[PDB]
Amino acid sequence: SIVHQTASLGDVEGLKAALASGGNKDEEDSEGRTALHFACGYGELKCAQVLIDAGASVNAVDKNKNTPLHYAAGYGRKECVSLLLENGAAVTLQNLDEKTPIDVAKLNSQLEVVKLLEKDAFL
Amino acid sequence: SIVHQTASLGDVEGLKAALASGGNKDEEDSEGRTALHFACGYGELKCAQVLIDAGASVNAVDKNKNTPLHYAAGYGRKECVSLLLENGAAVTLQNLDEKTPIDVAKLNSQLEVVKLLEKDAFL
Repeated sequence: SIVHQTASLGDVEGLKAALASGGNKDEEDSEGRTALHFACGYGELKCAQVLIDAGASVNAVDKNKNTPLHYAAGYGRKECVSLLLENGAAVTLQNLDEKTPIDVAKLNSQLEVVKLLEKDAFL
Repeated sequence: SIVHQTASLGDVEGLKAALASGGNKDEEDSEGRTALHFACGYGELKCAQVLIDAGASVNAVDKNKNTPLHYAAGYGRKECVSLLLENGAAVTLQNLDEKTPIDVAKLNSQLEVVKLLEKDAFL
């Protein structure tokens, strides 16, 4: 998917182009991943902002019920976590193993992301 | 702390006893939490009323700069949010991640608390 490809590579202009030509912002991979999942996991803030502006679901879940916030948390993408937080992402959402994004942060040793979410997440 | 313990468990009579024997209503934990933080987070309205009556700071901030209203909001304790509101709690107060209690409500999917604060919070 070209929307997934450009978002994954941080190709903002390409992503903007794909969405312009009618690319589907919430199109999902075979694993249930959306372009916002990749942008947030790879730390592509600009692309994530584009997707969010275009209307992409900030709380989209993949086949493991992981949201873009799980992706940013587990890969330690602090700027992306912050973006998700100011666009009302659900921080208490659990994946299939009953883990919230702050849990995934901890498990992946992303302690700076844990320190941020500790301020906002009430579990 | 016995004032924290009783408040946390909803032990009104015990809390009243602790404050009677000179327990410190605004004593804080190692995390900067007061007994009112626990009462509000656990939804212990009676205990919260006791603390407030005894003079406890309705706007006390913990180490993450979260107030009792952040605690009631994030855990969806509507009755406690209402109590805080009629005792002049500051609804625009931001924590260390620049989030007000209505922001924390939203992030924690406490939509009924969001609907209440929408009526009073001007941001």
